[PDB]
Amino acid sequence: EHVIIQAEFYLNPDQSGEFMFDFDGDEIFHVDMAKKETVWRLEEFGRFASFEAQGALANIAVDKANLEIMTKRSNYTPITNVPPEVTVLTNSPVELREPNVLICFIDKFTPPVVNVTWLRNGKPVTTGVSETVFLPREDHLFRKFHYLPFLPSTEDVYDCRVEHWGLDEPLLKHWEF
Amino acid sequence: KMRMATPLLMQALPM
Amino acid sequence: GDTRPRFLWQLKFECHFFNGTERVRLLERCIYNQEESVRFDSDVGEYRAVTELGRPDAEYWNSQKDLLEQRRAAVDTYCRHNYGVGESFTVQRRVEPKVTVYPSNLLVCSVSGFYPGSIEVRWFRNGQEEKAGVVSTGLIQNGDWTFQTLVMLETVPRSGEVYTCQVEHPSVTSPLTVEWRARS
Repeated sequence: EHVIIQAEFYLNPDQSGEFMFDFDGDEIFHVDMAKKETVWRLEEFGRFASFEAQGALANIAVDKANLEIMTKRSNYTPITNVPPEVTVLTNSPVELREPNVLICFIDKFTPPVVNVTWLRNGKPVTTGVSETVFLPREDHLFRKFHYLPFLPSTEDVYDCRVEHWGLDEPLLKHWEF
Repeated sequence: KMRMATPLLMQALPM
Repeated sequence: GDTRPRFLWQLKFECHFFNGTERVRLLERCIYNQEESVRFDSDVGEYRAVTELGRPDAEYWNSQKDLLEQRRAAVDTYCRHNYGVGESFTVQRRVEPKVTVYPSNLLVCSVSGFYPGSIEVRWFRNGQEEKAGVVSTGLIQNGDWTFQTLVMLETVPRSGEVYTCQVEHPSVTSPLTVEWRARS
């Protein structure tokens, strides 16, 4: 058995929409709304396939119209916050001086908004870090990965901080060799 | 009222 | 500090595949907040309310004959189509595991970087499969189209013992093996 999901969403007030394709839990691609272009999860994919991004903008426009209709029909019933489980791990087992990747895995949450910050030695990293969009789940919650390449060393320590409206206080998640 | 969004298609690149 | 109310609408087209593209089932799901409200199941060929909130949409959408027909066609026009467009880098994807052994009282077998996720991992002490005492991490998606897993074996080893983690995965014909003996 395989499963290909076309998953779209729109969230208010944030005014964020998303459009992506899922294969067995992995993102094939999504459409960047700002840049109005298709981003493949692995650049390789783009060698075999193409997808008219403009298609997604029209779907999002409809999804948005529907959300407003539905918001009213529900009598302005808001979503209940469901806070994420956060876990930190690596691509491979880690040996000093061999380039690895830290992964911050954020799971089982809603709505699809989170502030995620990586910290090397207590200071915020924003260079080389990357992330996926919000990934779908059977229970209609979301999940998400943030990545940080690094060179393992005893000198260095790491934390992944995750903010979500369903958490009393930020989750700090530590990792060190 | 509510409208139906469209199932969208990926396409094969000429290889 | 942002406590403003949030309102969420989700639309999911699920294409389910059995035996290549032999049996295809389309499942369009509408979810408000966390509650799926209405769906179209290809097995049915019509929209059905999942909850009261979805009733107006099913009734109304069911009355649009041209669009309903288009949805019934979707198993062929949409699912089978995308299946083909993308099948050569998804279904056919194979990426071989990487195996490492090491103590954590407890032996760990790290198996990482592999795809797809269906894998077989088994321990042996001096040539006999060990099954009692084996605990595992389960399967783990890295979100980058690779999986990983840890299979632990609980034991106290007399020296001169040769434990062996063996791994089987569709990417490689011969089972991967890694040996590990303790020192005096």
